[PDB]
Amino acid sequence: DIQMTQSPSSLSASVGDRVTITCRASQSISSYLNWYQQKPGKAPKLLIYAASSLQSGVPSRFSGSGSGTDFTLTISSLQPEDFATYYCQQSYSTLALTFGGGTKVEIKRTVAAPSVFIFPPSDEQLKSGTASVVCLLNNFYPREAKVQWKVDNALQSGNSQESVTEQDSKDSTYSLSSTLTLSKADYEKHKVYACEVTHQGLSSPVTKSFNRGE
Amino acid sequence: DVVMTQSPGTLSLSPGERATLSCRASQSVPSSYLAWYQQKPGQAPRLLIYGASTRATGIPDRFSGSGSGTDFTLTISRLEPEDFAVYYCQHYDTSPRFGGGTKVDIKRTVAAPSVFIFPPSDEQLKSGTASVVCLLNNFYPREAKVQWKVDNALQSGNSQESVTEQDSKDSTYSLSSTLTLSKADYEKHKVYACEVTHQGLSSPVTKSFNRGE
Amino acid sequence: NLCPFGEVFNATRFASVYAWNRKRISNCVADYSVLYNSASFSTFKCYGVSPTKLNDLCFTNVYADSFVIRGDEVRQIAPGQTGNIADYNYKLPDDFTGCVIAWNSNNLDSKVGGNYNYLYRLFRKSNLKPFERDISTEIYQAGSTPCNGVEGFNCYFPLQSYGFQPTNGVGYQPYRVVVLSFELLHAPATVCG
Amino acid sequence: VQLVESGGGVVQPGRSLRLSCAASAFTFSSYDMHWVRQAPGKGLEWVAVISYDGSNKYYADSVKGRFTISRDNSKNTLYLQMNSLRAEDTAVYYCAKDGGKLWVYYFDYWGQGTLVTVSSASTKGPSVFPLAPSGTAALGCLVKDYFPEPVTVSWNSGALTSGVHTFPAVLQSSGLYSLSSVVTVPSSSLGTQTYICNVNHKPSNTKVDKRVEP
Amino acid sequence: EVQLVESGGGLIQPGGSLRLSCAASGLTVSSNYMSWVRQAPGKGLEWVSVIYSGGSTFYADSVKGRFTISRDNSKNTLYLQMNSLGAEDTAVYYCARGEGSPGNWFDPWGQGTLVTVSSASTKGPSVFPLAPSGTAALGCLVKDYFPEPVTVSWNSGALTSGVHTFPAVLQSSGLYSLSSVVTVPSSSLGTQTYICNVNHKPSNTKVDKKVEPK
Ligand SMILES: *[C@@H]1O[C@H](CO)[C@@H](O)[C@H](O)[C@H]1NC(C)=O
Ligand SMILES: [Cl-]
Repeated sequence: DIQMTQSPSSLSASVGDRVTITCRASQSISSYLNWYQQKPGKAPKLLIYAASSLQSGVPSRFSGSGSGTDFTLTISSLQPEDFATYYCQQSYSTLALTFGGGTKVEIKRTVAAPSVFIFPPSDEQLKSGTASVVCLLNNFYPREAKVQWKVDNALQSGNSQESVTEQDSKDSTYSLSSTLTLSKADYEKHKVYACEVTHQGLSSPVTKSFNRGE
Repeated sequence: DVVMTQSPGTLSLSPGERATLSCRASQSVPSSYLAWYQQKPGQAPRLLIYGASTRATGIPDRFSGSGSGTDFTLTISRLEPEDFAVYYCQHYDTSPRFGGGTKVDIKRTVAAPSVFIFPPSDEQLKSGTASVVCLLNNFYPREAKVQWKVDNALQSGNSQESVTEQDSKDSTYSLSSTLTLSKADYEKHKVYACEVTHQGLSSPVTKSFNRGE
Repeated sequence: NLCPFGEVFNATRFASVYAWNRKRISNCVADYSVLYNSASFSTFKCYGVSPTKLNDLCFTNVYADSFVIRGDEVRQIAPGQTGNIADYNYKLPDDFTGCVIAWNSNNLDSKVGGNYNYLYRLFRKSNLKPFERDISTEIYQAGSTPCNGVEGFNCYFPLQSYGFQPTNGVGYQPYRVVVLSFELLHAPATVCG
Repeated sequence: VQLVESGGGVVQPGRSLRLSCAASAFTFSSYDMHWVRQAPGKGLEWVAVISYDGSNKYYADSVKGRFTISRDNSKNTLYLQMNSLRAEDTAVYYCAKDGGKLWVYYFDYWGQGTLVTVSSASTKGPSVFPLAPSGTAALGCLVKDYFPEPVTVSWNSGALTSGVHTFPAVLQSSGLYSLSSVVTVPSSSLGTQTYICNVNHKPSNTKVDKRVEP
Repeated sequence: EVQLVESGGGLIQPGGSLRLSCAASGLTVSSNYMSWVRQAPGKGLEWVSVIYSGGSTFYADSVKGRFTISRDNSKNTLYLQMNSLGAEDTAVYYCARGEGSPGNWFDPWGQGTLVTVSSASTKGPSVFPLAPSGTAALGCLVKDYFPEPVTVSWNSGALTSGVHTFPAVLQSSGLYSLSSVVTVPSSSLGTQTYICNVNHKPSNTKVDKKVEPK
């Protein structure tokens, strides 16, 4: 099968900037390379077909080029509505059409510090059997932030699952929620429940803890 | 893609007997894709049979391969001590595949070990270490107990053993036990002895030397 | 009149891959729809052209190559592949334009005692050019001493038998392959869909 | 050019499901039609293609001998019969009109897409728990143990808009989903202003209002 | 006079690279299928790579992207370039003409070379005599070397009957140690010279030790 490798997987650019996305093919696909734009929650839309041919109705700021194994999509002047994911899709092997992994184009704002908050599992949750400790990182940038769970100063990994909201339309900042799931029997045995956070807007890792019932 | 499985893991037969080694698969494999390889200890693999049943050049007649489909067999008639080795079946589907191998051990009559004890060299002693070596030579079966006594005091925790593979000619084993002391400890004691117990010995055998004598 | 694709697909006997057959198709109307919906195919992969678009296209000449290989080797009949078949028996170019079609032929090409009529080239000094055919049976020299057409050590017959047996696993079973090439020259086309 | 999908929903492993896609405003009986799916969070994967007349059908190896594509040109509708559904088939299925301006395949128009979730879990309703606060403050709600997607969360019946962050759901190891939703408010109006989160789960017909107080 | 003579083994640190050589006489490397087959200690045979006379190369999944097979026609020599080595790559590496397939079996084979992937250092051995007192026993103690292997012969190969060279044992210091012994008639102890020839290939340390009565 022909694998399409896109680079980078993500990029941050402001309006008016010139953006170029790379798409490589595991073998020569001649010129049968198509580009697509897909907005979160909407259908993909065709932008460039046959490496360089513009689709009817697609703005002139979009252009494609390349041949063989190296292809490029270019936005000469980025616009606010041009923030979506961009896939390349080879059509040389017509009965085995494959897509690249995609390149998400997002807003390049200034760096901002997260507001960390920790939450005990509720008394209504302990009555059911389970118990979840939630840690919140609020309004930061960039997305890259490390959340570490420490129970009695012991590193935890595999007991939680993170989640990130998309870039805010107002101030372009992200957020994070880490849900440390456990059972009621695994809860009252301890007292200190903390949450370590590493971010670009922190001169040193900030940590938030609570004592159960205090 | 076909996985082939050899059985048994180890085969123990007296010389002159007939050895049967199996290579089985879940799907049928054409016989022309089947090969067997012999690997003696320390040596490289040697092509024995190819095409399931065709003997390789210079291979003795007592090796023969047969079978088809899901059951390929290697037979070693008139088993010899030199036949001690691991045998692998082999085939190609999308890449060369080797079975896990079958080890052929050779039984023989009980043989008591000849025991020898060696003092450390003066050359090593000058370096600050003393190795005392006890040799158990040409015995069968492999089970043997070696005990170090220093001035009639049983030692534990300062010795290591090593055993050879079965000898390709007489099918016996040999074992070496190395007692390791510092020079200062070695000079504190006089009598160094290793005691050997083995099926071939009606009673334990002790070899000893007096340091300095 | 219609193009004779059935003389290729419905042939009773197929060529060995080393001596693959090629039918040159010209001056006829091609009905690709009925061709692709006839038998059931285990492999159908087209490169540089869509199967449904062929009815609209015209070509100077259309080539239909056919041969038999092992199931595990069908992946080698594709642009940009390497292996004993692609290197030494049948090679497609990196910019191939056409379709590769294959189906299991265990009922036709395997025998209870083994079918050894189908062969492939095992030894060759160098790789084939695209669409090259080599039917020589010259003794292959794998050492310094020449062979002089005599088999021996380092002197190998260049061809090897498949030996198809109907109970083999599908990787070892025979597959009939048809490769459709679409040659577009600056000459008046003779084959349209 | 319009393409409208329907027929998606919840299905158990090994069962069957049929999707439809009605075309409009173009010669439907002369173009090829495609099916393309996208797993949650993953990329695009071409599924199947059908000829203009419906005589030729071609499928991807991941669904061959398991899905079936068909079309009715008199009704201008495209179909996809999905039998023996495995958990990996959980994706959003799009129908795409083939472009037609090249010798090879490419997608110039897409349908909006419908969700297919393969899981032996049943349509279970959510359990909402509040998040009490302990230089502003924050409070939220926790939608845990529900199936399937999605769940709509608002604050004050749609009155509290700014400062709200609803996080994507995560499929925990219990097969059910867990979702977090928070909102930051000034620390002054905590005992005066009332905050109630509005959780709604249409697949299970569950509407829960929960008070959030420190 | 058909021979495959291997070289290039020894110690290499984790993540490092090494290049093995297979010098041929009796066959033309560039005219044959040439393979590498390896064997981890105490384990089975594993095919690693092949190079076709026509130039094509193939690799087992376990070494793909890390190993590179090649040949030098003017030197009639096969090569294996091994990169990013780890513990799983510690093995004896054999070369062979062929590829274990009909009309194309593994024959002949090279004598093999041992590759040891460790963080330790190369240390040459110290050789000490095991002096004798119907038949008598004498030997050589080869102590404190790394890595494996050492070989021992007696009287330059002229003495083979009754020779036992024990498998090396890993001392608690991290260095290896072994002994080679031989039994001889007691009468020849005074009228026959006995010399053990110790060869530690990783350091090219060759020691000859006369073993005399004391
Ligand atoms: C080839 O045979 C099939 C049935 O075996 C038949 O349907 C088809 O029409 C034949 N081909 C031609 C060109 O007639
Ligand atoms: Cl060694």
